[PDB]
Amino acid sequence: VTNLPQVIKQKLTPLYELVKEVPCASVKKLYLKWALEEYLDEFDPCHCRPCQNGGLATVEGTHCLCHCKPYTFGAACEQGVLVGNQAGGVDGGWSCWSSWSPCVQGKKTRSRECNNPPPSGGGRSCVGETTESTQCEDEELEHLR
Amino acid sequence: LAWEKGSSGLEEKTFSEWLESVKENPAVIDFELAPIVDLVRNIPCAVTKRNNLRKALQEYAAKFDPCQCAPCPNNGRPTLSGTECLCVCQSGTYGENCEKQSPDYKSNAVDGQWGCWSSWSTCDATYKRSRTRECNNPAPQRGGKRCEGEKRQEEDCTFSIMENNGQPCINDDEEMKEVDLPEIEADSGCPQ
Amino acid sequence: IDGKWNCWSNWSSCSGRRKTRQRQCNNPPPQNGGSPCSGPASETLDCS
Amino acid sequence: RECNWQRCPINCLLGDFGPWSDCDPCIEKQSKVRSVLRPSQFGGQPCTAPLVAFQPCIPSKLCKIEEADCKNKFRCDSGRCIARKLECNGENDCGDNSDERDCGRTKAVCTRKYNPIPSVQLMGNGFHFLAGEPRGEVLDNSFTGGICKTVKSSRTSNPYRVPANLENVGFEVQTAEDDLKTDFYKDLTSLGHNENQQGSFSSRSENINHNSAFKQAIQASHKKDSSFIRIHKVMKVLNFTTKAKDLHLSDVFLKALNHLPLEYNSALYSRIFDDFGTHYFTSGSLGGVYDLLYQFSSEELKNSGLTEEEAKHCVRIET
Amino acid sequence: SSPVNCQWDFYAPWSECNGCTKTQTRRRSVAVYGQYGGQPCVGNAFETQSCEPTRGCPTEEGCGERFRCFSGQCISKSLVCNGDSDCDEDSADEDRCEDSERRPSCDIDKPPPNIELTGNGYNELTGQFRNRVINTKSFGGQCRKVFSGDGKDFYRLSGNVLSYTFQVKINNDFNYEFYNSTWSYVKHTSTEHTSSSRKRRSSSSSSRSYTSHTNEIHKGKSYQLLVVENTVEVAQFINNNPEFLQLAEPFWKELSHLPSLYDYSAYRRLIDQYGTHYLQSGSLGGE
Amino acid sequence: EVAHYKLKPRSLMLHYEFLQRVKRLPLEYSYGEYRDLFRDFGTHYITE
Ligand SMILES: *[C@@H]1O[C@H](CO)[C@@H](O)[C@H](O)[C@H]1NC(C)=O
Ligand SMILES: *[C@@H]1O[C@H](CO)[C@@H](O)[C@H](O)[C@@H]1O
Ligand SMILES: *[C@@H]1O[C@H](CO)[C@@H](O)[C@H](O)[C@@H]1O
Repeated sequence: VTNLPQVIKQKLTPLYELVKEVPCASVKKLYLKWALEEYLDEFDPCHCRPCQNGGLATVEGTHCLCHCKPYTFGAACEQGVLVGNQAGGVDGGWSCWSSWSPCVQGKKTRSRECNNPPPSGGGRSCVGETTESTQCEDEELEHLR
Repeated sequence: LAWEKGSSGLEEKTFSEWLESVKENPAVIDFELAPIVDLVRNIPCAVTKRNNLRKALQEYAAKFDPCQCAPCPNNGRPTLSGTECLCVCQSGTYGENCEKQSPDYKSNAVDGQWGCWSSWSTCDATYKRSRTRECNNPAPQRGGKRCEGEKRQEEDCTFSIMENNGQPCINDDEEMKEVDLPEIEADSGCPQ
Repeated sequence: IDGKWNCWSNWSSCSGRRKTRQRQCNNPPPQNGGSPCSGPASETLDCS
Repeated sequence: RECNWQRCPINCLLGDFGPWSDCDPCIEKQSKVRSVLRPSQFGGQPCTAPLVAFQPCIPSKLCKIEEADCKNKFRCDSGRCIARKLECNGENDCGDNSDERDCGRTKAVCTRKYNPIPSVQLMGNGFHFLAGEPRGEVLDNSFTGGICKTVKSSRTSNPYRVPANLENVGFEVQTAEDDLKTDFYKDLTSLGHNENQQGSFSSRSENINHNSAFKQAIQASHKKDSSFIRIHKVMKVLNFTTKAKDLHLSDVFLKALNHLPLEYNSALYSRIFDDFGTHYFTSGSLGGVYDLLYQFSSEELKNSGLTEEEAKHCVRIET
Repeated sequence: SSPVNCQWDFYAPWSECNGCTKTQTRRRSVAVYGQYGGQPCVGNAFETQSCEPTRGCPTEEGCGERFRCFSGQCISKSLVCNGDSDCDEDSADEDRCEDSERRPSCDIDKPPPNIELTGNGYNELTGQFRNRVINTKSFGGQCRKVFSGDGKDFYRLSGNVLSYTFQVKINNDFNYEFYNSTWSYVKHTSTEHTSSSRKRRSSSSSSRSYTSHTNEIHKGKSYQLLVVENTVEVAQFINNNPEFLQLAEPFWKELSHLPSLYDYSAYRRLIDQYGTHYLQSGSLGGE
Repeated sequence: EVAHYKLKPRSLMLHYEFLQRVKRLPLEYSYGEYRDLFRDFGTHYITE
């Protein structure tokens, strides 16, 4: 392995931060951002009604798949038995954002409210924030032009 | 050596072959630190970029000082990447952020560590501001121990006086030029 | 036996268009076969 | 037993974005900052909305950065002024080769191939004191200084060459924190009982008789043995001191420091700390660590049991 | 759970009209994602039609005082005939130079053994690596060398890497857990009689045994093992921030082919090839 | 899995035997000549 490695742990920067020395790069940076935000808006597992048995969903192009936990199987991870320590119940998970509210005082808002089958059987609450608020796009429209 | 299950205690054959290999590639096990910003001497505008770089370290600490982390389990030091805290664990503590213990380590309970500074208390009636911290990550309850390093700071209430207008370029060697040679002087004219 | 369809019907008319598939000989149930499927047993799209 | 021992997930929160800072000429950008209201920890949602923003922007002053004349030191093609002694050095002290590219016969290159001190570039990395991990390559710890000074690790070892950033290095073998802790708990139980009973009774001519009896024996056990062994050894094969003055900074560090704007910017000067780290090792134990915890549990249970019972009931009648 | 077949949304309102292609693309985003063995959305996530644009195609621009490669990337004139390949793919900096003008750039050509993976892109949501984003090997006419204390070799580093360390760590965790059980059991019963009678001569006699038995046994055993182990051979590999990363030729080509008007279909094509992020730093090692 | 290949997205340099059937395709539509290109050179090119 010292003579043929792989990447093992990673710290990340968003891809859009790289765009440099191409035509319109200034604009392309923001557009690759909004496109990444919209890519994430397609890809975020929130679209998938959650896998059972602690499996994590992912988006295939226009479709959902499950990273099941070991020796529990099938498309929803319903069949078989888990291995290792188990907490019981069902830990909570989000459905996708309600689309951003129109701007007030330079800021949007959006809300997600754990609307998939709720944290149950003593399982932990959904990991995240119910609401976000973000500054509006008008500085691109005025400034980059 | 890492593969050895350990039921025997140390197998000196493996431990010695490893230890000989440690001579061939070490890792930093303990260390004594000086701040990055003391180093720099080559760069144009060294002194200016240095001043700004101390100043950024102060702001960086104000933003990313892991004092802001929730109390570390089992007396680990809190440490912050920028976007997540993780706890640095004590010998006999493990898990992602020190949540669990070896059966011997449970005996300690010493528990002496800080939470963040308050913001500055404004000038102390000799024009010095100050701030304090309160030993208030999970407290020295069952056992007893002091959190380390002075509880309070005093810092002169310094602020700006003049119109900002950018910054000047400064380099370490230059300023002691009380004398330097007469220039090429192509605008011929006359000296004094 | 593992299932696969016949060739799909080419299209229906424009203004919403459909393709359809069957397994009449192919099907799993004779001698207690496996999965019948790998995709959509019927398919439809916009004309443009 | 425990479950969900790992503590409740703090999800990150960041403030509202500040102003777009005074627009930096030489970078041709303006930076919008935001601060942390609570970090993520125990596995909460990260600060996934990215923590800083830069907008392309029109300058509003000239750039005031100087060029280095550097008093007869040798300006390499990437702009480092190396020591004048190293002109036509041999080896390559610029990294760029500018020191040697066109020359007559060089100054004396060393009498042999020599390897550097083991792991020596770690002594030239930075450390992020807030995050407990390395960052940067702050010093080029493959810089040779144009000289052939050497240290011997063992009679069996090859000789090693000292990079000019180090004031001293010692090879040793040590154990400098040494810890073995062990526990045993052993428990055995042995239980048993055994028994018997008997009896009989008695009472036209007519007569009646009875008998009964019983036996039992049982033995049982539980045993536990559970044992623990934690060994922590800190071993210190190298120890070092980095110089007090004139350290050779890495190419990739010396690049970033020059690039920084002369006017302040919080995000730009802050990335130096994500990139290069906060502090560097002035001295330290380039050592090894072994940490070992071996926990064992064993538990056992047993039974044996036996029983019998009997009864008899008889009568005679006659005339 | 019930199989979910996908559903298309109604189309988006086309796009800003593309100045180079003279076309417009409309998105067809997803109303319901297919799940639980149900179908993906049949057909195309976009469609495109001709359109006369008020938008210009952006021109594309070269290098001025800097040298230019065949791709259109720009490189310093101090890197022409440096004898490394400074142009990422096409090495126009190495075309037809004289052996009298050529010079050594460094003693060796070998990198750390998979430095390439450090410059890959990263798709956070599939979890996978994505294709070559940072040029991992812009040597930059420099002889930044390291002796690796592992695999026992000298290597060359690029000015794109902030730090290549050569620390080793190996961290191992084992859990082994075991059960075994066994039982045996026996039951017996018997119920019995006799009678004899004589009268005068005549007589009769009888006897019985009902008798019964039962046994059972069970055994059960399970053994479960986990090992997780990590190896490292460089532990912070740090890529620089975007001010000093130099990009891969085909990724930088895609950044030039990106439309500068907001076609969502066009910007997906970069994100699918190169991911959501680049690896800013990491451990290169093994698992 | 001890190599990973990715082909460039475009600006490609073609193998001359393919290039010569492509220069021999009609601009008129008649499926048979186009069918032989897929027979000789495949339906899709390998990109990753
Ligand atoms: C390093 O540790 C050794 C023991 O190996 C000691 O003799 C030496 O003085 C220490 N070096 C310094 C000066 O830190
Ligand atoms: C007929 O139509 C589709 C085209 O989308 C084919 O892929 C499939 O064979 C179906 O039966
Ligand atoms: C798609 O169609 C919408 C209709 O609202 C237009 O507004 C847009 O310009 C695009 O052509």
